[PDB]
Amino acid sequence: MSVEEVSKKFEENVSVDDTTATPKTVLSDSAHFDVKHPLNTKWTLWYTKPAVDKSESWSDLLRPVTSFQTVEEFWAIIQNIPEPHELPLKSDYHVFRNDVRPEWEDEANAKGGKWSFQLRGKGADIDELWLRTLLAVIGETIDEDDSQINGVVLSIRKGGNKFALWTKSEDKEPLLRIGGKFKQVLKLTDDGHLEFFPHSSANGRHPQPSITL
Ligand SMILES: C[n+]1cn([C@@H]2O[C@H](COP(=O)(O)OP(=O)(O)O)[C@@H](O)[C@H]2O)c2nc(N)[nH]c(=O)c21
Repeated sequence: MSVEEVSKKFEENVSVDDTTATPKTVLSDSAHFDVKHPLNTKWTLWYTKPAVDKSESWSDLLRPVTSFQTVEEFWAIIQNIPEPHELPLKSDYHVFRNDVRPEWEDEANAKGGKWSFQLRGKGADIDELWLRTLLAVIGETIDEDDSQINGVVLSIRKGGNKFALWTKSEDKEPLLRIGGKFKQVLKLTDDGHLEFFPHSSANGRHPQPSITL
């Protein structure tokens, strides 16, 4: 049947009196201190190889997979080093979960924006350094980025690599600042080429995005 005592314990007023609940905790556990593979966030791994969506479906190509809180897995997609000008270009990798993670169609819905960077000059080893910065930004206890952002993405094209950074809402202010740096990490210079667009682009780009080098 349904039976419940009648005592109730309402006596935990500690708004500004420090957490006196020292000996009384719900879970005194905090491993953390990893940085050896497992970071501290959840991020799925959806990468797109083909592009037959023309007749198939952008969702029929994109392969959603590896969803962990470490770096070994993400490093795996890089282990193939197909991004640094090693694959059939037109590539598109995506990993995230912090605040959103539905897809470029809603990852912007996350309430952040989509920073892209179209590279032309070939370096043969640029997608490895820019990735270590994206895959690490997810968490890697880096702070100052794995919390204000929501997810990242990567995509190559005919002689035109293109990466994507999906913020969670940090505001374009800190983006025009980050994008600027992330724009150089690509090791470019021909014209600081790059693209700045808020979710408003993946859902009705009525207003203006940000810029496009
Ligand atoms: C990431 N993403 C890409 N596409 C489509 O895939 C096409 C890619 O064409 P593109 O802009 O030349 O990039 P790519 O060929 O290197 O991928 C675009 O026209 C997009 O509309 C997508 N379409 C949907 N619905 N959702 C997504 O998340 C998504």
